[PDB]
Amino acid sequence: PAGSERDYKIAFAIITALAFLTRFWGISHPDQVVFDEVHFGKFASYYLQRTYFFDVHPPLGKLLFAFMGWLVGYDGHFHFDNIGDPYVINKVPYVAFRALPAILGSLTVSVVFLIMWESGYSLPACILASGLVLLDNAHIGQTRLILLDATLVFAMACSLLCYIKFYKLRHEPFSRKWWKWLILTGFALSCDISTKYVGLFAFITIGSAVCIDLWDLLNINRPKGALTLPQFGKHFAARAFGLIFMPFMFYLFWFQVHFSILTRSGPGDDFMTPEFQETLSDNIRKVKTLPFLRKWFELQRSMFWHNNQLTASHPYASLPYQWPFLLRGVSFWTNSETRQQIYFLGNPVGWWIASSVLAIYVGIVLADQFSLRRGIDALDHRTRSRLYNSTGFFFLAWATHYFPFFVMGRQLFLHHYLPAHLASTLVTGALVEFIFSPFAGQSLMGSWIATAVILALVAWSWWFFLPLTYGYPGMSVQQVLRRKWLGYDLHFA
Amino acid sequence: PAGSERDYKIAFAIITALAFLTRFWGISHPDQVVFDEVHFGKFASYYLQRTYFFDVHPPLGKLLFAFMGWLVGYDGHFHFDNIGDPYVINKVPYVAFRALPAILGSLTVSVVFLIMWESGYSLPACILASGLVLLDNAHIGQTRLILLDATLVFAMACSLLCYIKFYKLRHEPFSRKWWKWLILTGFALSCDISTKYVGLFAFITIGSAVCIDLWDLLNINRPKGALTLPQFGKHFAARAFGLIFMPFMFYLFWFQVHFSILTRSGPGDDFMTPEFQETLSDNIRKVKTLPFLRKWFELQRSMFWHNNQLTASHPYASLPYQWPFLLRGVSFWTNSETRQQIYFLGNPVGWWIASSVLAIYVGIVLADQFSLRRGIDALDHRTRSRLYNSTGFFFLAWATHYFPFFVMGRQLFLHHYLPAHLASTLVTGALVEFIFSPFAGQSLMGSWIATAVILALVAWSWWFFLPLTYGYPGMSVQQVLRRKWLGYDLHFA
Ligand SMILES: CC/C(C)=C\CC/C(C)=C\CC/C(C)=C\CC/C(C)=C\CC/C(C)=C/CC[C@H](C)CCOP(=O)(O)O[C@@H]1O[C@H](CO)[C@@H](O)[C@H](O)[C@@H]1O
Ligand SMILES: CC/C(C)=C\CC/C(C)=C\CC/C(C)=C\CC/C(C)=C\CC/C(C)=C/CC[C@H](C)CCOP(=O)(O)O[C@@H]1O[C@H](CO)[C@@H](O)[C@H](O)[C@@H]1O
Ligand SMILES: CC/C(C)=C\CC/C(C)=C\CC/C(C)=C\CC/C(C)=C\CC/C(C)=C\CC/C(C)=C\CC/C(C)=C/CC[C@H](C)CCOP(=O)(O)O
Ligand SMILES: CC/C(C)=C\CC/C(C)=C\CC/C(C)=C\CC/C(C)=C\CC/C(C)=C\CC/C(C)=C\CC/C(C)=C/CC[C@H](C)CCOP(=O)(O)O
Repeated sequence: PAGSERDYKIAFAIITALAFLTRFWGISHPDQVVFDEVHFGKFASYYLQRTYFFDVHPPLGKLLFAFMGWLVGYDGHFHFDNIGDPYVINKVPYVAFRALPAILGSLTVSVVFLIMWESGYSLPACILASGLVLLDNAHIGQTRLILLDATLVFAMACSLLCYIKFYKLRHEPFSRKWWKWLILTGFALSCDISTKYVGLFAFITIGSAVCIDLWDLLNINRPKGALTLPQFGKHFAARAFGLIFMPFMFYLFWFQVHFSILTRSGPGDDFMTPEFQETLSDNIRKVKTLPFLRKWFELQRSMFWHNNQLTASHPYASLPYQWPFLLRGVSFWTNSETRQQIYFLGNPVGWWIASSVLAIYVGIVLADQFSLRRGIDALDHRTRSRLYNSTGFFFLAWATHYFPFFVMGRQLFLHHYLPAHLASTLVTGALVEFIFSPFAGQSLMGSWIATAVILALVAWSWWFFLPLTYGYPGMSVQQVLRRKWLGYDLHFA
Repeated sequence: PAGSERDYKIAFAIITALAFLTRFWGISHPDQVVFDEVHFGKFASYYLQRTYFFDVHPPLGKLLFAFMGWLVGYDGHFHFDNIGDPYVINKVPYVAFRALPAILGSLTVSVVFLIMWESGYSLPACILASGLVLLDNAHIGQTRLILLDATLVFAMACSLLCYIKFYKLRHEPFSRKWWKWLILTGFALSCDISTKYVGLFAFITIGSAVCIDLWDLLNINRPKGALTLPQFGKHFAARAFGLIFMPFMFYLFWFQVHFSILTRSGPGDDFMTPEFQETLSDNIRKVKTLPFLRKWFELQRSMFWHNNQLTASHPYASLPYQWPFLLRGVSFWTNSETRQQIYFLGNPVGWWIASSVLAIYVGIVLADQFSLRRGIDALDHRTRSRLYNSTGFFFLAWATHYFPFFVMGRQLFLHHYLPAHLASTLVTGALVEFIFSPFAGQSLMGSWIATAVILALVAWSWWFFLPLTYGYPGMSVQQVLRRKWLGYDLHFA
């Protein structure tokens, strides 16, 4: 083919259209309460009736679900109670609830394409990364239900894109665009941490990327001039204000909204001290008013303590070492009359290729450093910097979203690897531009064939496991056997 | 005072004498089976009657206990069964069993002094490190029982000393002394890993110290000449042979001894496949012979699998974050008639000072690097290199023996921090030579007063908690209250 801005735009539009198609196709088929739709639907409904409740997660995801429900006009009283009850016979708009994660997943694919486009890679690399995210069964299966992991993944991708936009403005510090993208990176990180607490890992990524930059900004002998200590102080203050203080303010604002919406007694009042019982205006009596900081501190301590002790066992808990190569998958919902399972797992071909390319990138960096120690360059200036500045950045994200799961010893599931795997899909694309590289990009035919073959193979693998992702077509017993690759408990054999 | 080789020798002799005094004083007082003397005494006895058994730990520690028992001549049939039965009314030499860990603890204090002496520090620094190890209640309490953690700590200290000896010979590579100390470092690491599997962490330390060295040996532009690739290949081959292959050979040799000693049926035969039942010569019948590698592989796989699933709950399991500052301690043995407890905990003053000095060293390194980035040296060549080569090495050991406990999520106890705390006692001494430094060592009076004050305070703290370490003097209820500093469950209040 060829390469031009028009081709970039055409590819981006097609990728976004196919993302919206795949995430929304058959979104209402399970039409029943599924693996963890129970809790989050309960909390979204409690938001709608303004009755107070208690949860261990930060509120923003359930606020988004409640906003989607409120937009339709549903208030109702169908607070979910058990896995396996029909939504349609209860006059509840579950499709409206499920449309938000689908929109966020489609926007996640678009943001992946935007990250690869903004970093400066060629069209085949952006297409490959966006297609690996597009044709992934785990991302599709997570953006299908009432689950707040899609919001987490979208916020992490948005933070990566915002920081890439901001870093390219390093030549015009303290300008309007500079401050705008700094604040936007902070806001994306704030949303990421206000969805789930594991979003803190994104703060590590953008943290590390900042620190290195600050180190580069602290060198007294650097090619781009030198900064006096007050100027570096201004830079550090700007980073701290835009990346630490604004995220905390947005987090606090989301709890302020949570407290303002909930002004009625409900299930979860007893977790608070009697003054908080007094301030809920127990209805369906006198009510007091407390300062916001006191209520926030009490709720935060209680939430941390309950997350420290209130753990419910699940048979499909996984360990971090099983994630990058898909050694085991989780099952969400199944009924025996139609022989339909919704067993949640990634795309085995895509995940294996992405992890293998992670290993190849590690080996390439090691070989380049070893050759440099001998005094051999072997890399152009442009191809070195990118491989350490852009691709390395992506490899940073993966690491910062994968390794911290070994330190945590509570229950973890495969979907916890969805953010990190996202970054894995980026380096892959970069490494296809790298090894098959002859603005110099004449005869991208090599990378074009590489990405075409890899994406066709991943597409075949996604087509193979598509029923298990959707659960619409009832599959025969021998067809269930064909999906038993690495010991997947499909329980229909 | 003054400084000279005679003063070094006098201090070393006094430190060793006091170590042997403190570790052996009242060694037979508990005169009863205690917290984990059960299992290890059982296995040492089974070694003595040559009856086969199964354990999850590598055999070397129980081989040492069985050798100590065999030296006296005891064979008997007193395989331990429950916590809290009298040794003396059963004609068993428990004092002989307990003398080995006491000897190893005294030698550990001596080896700490030797490490500080060989590295080049002044007398007050060596005295401070050796005294912090000497006046530590946790090290004393671990080298008191039939427990194989003292062997682990002694082997780690010996590996550190052996590698310091070897590295000083870097100017005469491939000589007899060079190879001798390389093999000795490998053998010390082999003993460390053949006692308990956590000894692998020492392989990290000496691993890292080697890697940096190899990096320095790989630089094509380095002050001390340049090595062609074959010469660096010879260096890497020597490191791999002395640090990887010899340790594995010694580990295999210890299993060979274990298999040769055990040629009778016993408790633990059923964990093996029927061929291994056939090779045990079931007595108290035909017996076959298997190749050693097959038996070793079967036993190793079974041991790993049982350690992966066979966990027994304990009420005093701790987490790594509680260790450096002694937030909680474990109780081993107690009887209510004499009001005697043997609650195991470190020396709070010594541990707090050691951890605080770890933090101070981190801050000092950070400040030095930050000042260097501005282009300010602020450190002499001699004082820089030491702080990064010797003291840093010690800080490496601590890290490599502490952080890997967060990755592991099984049950961990406070004694697991005994190796790492050892390295913490080294940096402390170094930092007392560092900050109070005016061969230039005129007027060490500052460091002399510093170490005198710190060691007097630690000695008072050790005297305060000495009954809880020994359990000989029955303490009153109000005296139990005085030891309730950071919430220690003494259960005699
Ligand atoms: C086990 C260890 C292993 C295997 C791997 C370790 C991980 C590794 C390798 C690295 C860790 C991560 C690293 C190093 C950095 C992450 C954070 C950083 C530094 C940045 C954040 C990412 C981020 C937005 C990077 C921005 C990159 C954008 C696309 C650059 C825009 O083009 P741009 O003009 O600057 O290119 C060049 O600009 C030069 C100007 O000077 C010029 O000279 C050249 O001609 C050329 O124009
Ligand atoms: C969060 C991060 C923080 C806070 C800390 C990070 C950890 C840090 C700071 C460091 C990590 C560990 C490091 C850097 C190294 C560990 C392993 C290494 C390199 C060695 C193993 C330890 C080890 C046996 C070191 C041996 C040191 C012996 C005592 C040196 C003997 O005296 P010697 O003549 O060589 O001194 C000088 O020899 C020069 C010759 O050139 C000469 O010029 C000088 O005049 C002067 O005679
Ligand atoms: C001086 C700075 C330097 C050197 C350089 C500049 C660095 C820079 C400019 C930016 C990044 C700075 C860095 C490295 C960190 C900053 C983030 C931080 C510590 C705070 C800011 C984040 C916030 C706005 C709110 C944090 C919420 C609070 C209050 C607590 C959370 C507790 C968490 C998150 C517990 C994680 C486990 C979780 C329980 C598992 C369950 O999991 P789940 O809920 O999913 O089931
Ligand atoms: C190429 C090399 C480079 C780059 C540079 C040169 C590096 C160099 C020269 C030296 C060091 C090399 C390094 C970094 C590692 C080498 C060690 C290694 C992996 C093997 C050698 C060690 C052996 C002789 C035997 C190992 C026993 C075996 C077979 C398995 C054990 C399993 C372990 C240990 C499981 C740890 C958890 C434990 C279960 C907790 C329970 O705990 P507990 O039992 O206490 O209750």
